[PDB]
Amino acid sequence: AHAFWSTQPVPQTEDETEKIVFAGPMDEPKTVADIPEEPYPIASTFEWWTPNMEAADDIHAIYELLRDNYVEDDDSMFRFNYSEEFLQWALCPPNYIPDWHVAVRRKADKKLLAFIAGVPVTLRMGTPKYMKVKAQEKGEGEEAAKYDEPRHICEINFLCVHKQLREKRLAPILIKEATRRVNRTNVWQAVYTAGVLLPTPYASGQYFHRSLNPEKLVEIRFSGIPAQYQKFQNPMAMLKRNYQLPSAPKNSGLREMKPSDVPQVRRILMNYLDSFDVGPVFSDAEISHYLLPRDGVVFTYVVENDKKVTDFFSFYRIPSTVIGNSNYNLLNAAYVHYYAATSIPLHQLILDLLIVAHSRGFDVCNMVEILDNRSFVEQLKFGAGDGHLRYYFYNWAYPKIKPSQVALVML
Ligand SMILES: CCCCCCCCCCCCCC(=O)SCCNC(=O)CCNC(=O)[C@H](O)C(C)(C)COP(=O)(O)OP(=O)(O)OC[C@H]1O[C@@H](n2cnc3c(N)ncnc32)[C@H](O)[C@@H]1OP(=O)(O)O
Ligand SMILES: CNCc1cccc(CN2CCOCC2)c1
Repeated sequence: AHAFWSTQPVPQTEDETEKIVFAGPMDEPKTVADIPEEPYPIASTFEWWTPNMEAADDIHAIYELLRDNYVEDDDSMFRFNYSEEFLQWALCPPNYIPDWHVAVRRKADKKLLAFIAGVPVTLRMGTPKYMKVKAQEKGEGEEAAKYDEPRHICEINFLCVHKQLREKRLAPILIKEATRRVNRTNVWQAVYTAGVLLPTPYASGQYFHRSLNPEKLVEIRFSGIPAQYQKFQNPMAMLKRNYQLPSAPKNSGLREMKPSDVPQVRRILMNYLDSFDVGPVFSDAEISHYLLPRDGVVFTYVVENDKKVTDFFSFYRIPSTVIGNSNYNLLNAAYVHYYAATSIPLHQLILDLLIVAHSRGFDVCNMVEILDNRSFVEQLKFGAGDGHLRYYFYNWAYPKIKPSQVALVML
């Protein structure tokens, strides 16, 4: 039973989702004028706050809330520690709407108690390929194609309630207020991801991890040692040897991305992403924002051949607080971001990603099995993790799809 989610325009069960054959909205059609102009009511001791996510001090406030209260693993060994610079990057893409960043503060002392963020994204979210085939068979192709045009929607992230305020039904109030503010800007769908199972995902993928600093990963109990290593006189020396990487990239003409690369990177990325059922559409400004290198935040390299960009990869940094081990403060993780290969096999491109991340002091490389991430798991010694990432839409019926049909990376 879901006292809140049962009231929302989402499919309610897996059985319902199994029956969906066309992409389209769930809710009654509404207009901006129908939506309350006033913020959703909240208790008198609380106030709504719209942070300025280009004021250093407001970013710092959000940073502290998330550092102390955001997502942990299931054993509460690690907690995400997104940096202030990362938050500015993630929250302020081109044409972001400041009003979509929603906070709750205690009115008396302005202590930040809760947060949710929305940013604009242009998303292809029309009926998936396998369902369009069925629609053709049945003479229903017009209906199946109705919502094929890329849609300007909201991407929700960073929902967080302070630990001291948990289980008090604040999350539904945050979600309702974010929904109101987005609806007041004539936007009616959202996309979001979560580790937890909610009604009702359109896709779900396992996490994968590639050890870069295995001695540290084992120390902090991120990683275990296969029982088979006990056949060796020295399990750990063998483990280090297993995960060893070259000191320098192998692809000649790999270099960091620069601003003049933007249009070529846009073209090769967009050509690649268009093959997936669900995926973002990026302008030059959005390619520049999401992919140009930013120290400590995002790292992007291109393969240039004959003065042409033919391949690229990107990764972003999210460290996590190591909660229970006093020997290390942080786990330094690199996450596979967008990429495109046209000249070399993907495993050869992504090896250089691992090389660069290792050289820069990263402990592990993480990803979900979206895109063609499965195509280099075995060659590059990624192992499946405990975690999954579930993909959701708000106010959008969508047939179930494999995670290898999803091309949207979520930070
Ligand atoms: C058109 C525009 C639309 C815009 C909005 C689109 C929708 C966006 C939706 C948000 C996408 C976020 C994407 C991310 O950021 S995923 C990351 C979520 N954040 C964390 O996990 C951080 C650590 N945890 C917390 O801060 C709290 O435990 C949270 C805030 C998660 C819940 O707070 P609390 O534990 O104090 O509980 P409550 O009593 O206040 O509320 C209980 C209700 O909340 C439902 N719940 C629990 N977890 C989630 C979850 N991750 N997404 C959606 N709903 C969730 C739960 O089923 C229950 O509803 P119901 O079962 O009774 O029905
Ligand atoms: C994509 N945005 C970050 C994210 C948010 C919520 C949940 C997750 C995935 N969890 C992490 C903890 O270990 C279990 C899996 C990731």
